[PDB]
Amino acid sequence: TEGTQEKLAAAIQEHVQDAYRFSGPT
Amino acid sequence: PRRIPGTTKVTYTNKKGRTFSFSVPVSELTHPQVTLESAAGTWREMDTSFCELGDIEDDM
Amino acid sequence: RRDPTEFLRVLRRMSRTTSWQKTMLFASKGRMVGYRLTREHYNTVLFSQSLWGRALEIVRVVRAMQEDKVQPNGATYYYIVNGMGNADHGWNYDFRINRRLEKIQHWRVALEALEACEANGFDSTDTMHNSALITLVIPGFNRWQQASLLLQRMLREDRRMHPTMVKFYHDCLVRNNRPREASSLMRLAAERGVHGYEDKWEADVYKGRPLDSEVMNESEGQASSLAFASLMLRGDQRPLPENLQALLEEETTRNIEAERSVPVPFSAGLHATEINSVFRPRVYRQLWYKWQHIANRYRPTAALKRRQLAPRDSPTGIPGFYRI
RNA sequence: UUAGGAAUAGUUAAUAAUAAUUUAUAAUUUUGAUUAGAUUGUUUUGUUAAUGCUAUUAGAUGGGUGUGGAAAAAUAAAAAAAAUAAUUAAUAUAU
Ligand SMILES: [Mg+2]
Repeated sequence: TEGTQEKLAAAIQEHVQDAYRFSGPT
Repeated sequence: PRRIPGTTKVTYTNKKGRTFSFSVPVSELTHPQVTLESAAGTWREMDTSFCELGDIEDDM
Repeated sequence: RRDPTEFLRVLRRMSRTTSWQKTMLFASKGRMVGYRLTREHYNTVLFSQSLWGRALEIVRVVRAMQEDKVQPNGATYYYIVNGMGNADHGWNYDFRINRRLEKIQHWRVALEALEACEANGFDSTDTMHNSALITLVIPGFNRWQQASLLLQRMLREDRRMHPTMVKFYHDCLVRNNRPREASSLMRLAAERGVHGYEDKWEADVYKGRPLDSEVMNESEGQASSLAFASLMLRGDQRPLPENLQALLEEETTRNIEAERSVPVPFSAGLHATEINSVFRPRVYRQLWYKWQHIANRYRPTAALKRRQLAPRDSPTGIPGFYRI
């Protein structure tokens, strides 16, 4: 119950990297 | 509309001690200085409490 | 977290190239991992929502912008008011397009941004006031009293009328049974030189008649002419006696409501303005942002025919053109 | 049916419910859906030793008018259309 915020931060960071895949190279 | 006076008087004292008025051509601002990243906190905000959205934690 | 300049660089590209859902995903999830969204970040998101006319999304961005205590500029209010005019509305056959636009007071957010524009010191543009009048007037909405007072102060500030605003505001006054306000709108657009209305100029048949609000004020407080001040005469007509004319005025009162209570059997409860009036902005049909097109109806399907852009059994680059 | 295959919805069933204020553990889809692209279909075509490969041009059209049995109605060398108009033949059209 206490380690859900860091897991949420990792999930939103993974979603941000999936959105970073739109940029392509570099 | 209020017209700017243009000239302003400031008091200057000499080395002897005599005081007189420097007349300075001075105009005022017209546009707010919004290009600064720092926020003063004093600006009129927009009300959005009447809008209905999909917030299930709020009321209709 | 990568470079925040790289975070802004992808936000610049998605508002410039792709649709509105990309900037809403990037700025929201980027705010949750810790990217400090500045005014440069919110103006790119608000450019993309103003283009596609996402009225619910503009309210959600301005709620997050006020929570982050970032002050909007004059370019920010330029996207809020012009974005409410580009909202989807209208009626398919019996299907209301964007029925949740009515419960949102998107006409009021466009009016609230106009009040906050002059209160904070910025200068509003001529396309803000023409787009704010459209949101009160569009066929899902019947607000011609507030749109009249907005147009009254628009002429006092010497704004020029947009031809899209005159097309919407004429159809709203005709639908709401106001021919004096509609004949004066055509008379005003012909004198100001609005394009498309220089040939339509109507005579003022209400030249001697007073205002409608002045009659209701006089009726609450010559007494034979006070009760019949609203009655319109040709000049070659005379009133009846006061007991006979008052019995005739109640005859026309019960006869007008008897005709207006009868439904037209193939209208789905709609005026003829509402029939076949589906609206999407200009982005839905192979076009992008232009400043002079405030609330631009998407061009018809006869503009681009298939099999003249690409031959048979070959793909064309129009995925969502013919889909209304 | 798609060289680089994932979700979909004015939604499914019941119903003393025309015109659904209710009930449900609802419905489609990896046995390939919805959307996007291409797109009338069709042992009628062509080829071959070939149950293979390759083509197609009958059509239809929820807001133009609730009229009419039926909207298919803003334009078609016949389908001769309420007195045998003409019915020998060929051009039957340019004219
Ligand atoms: Mg039940």
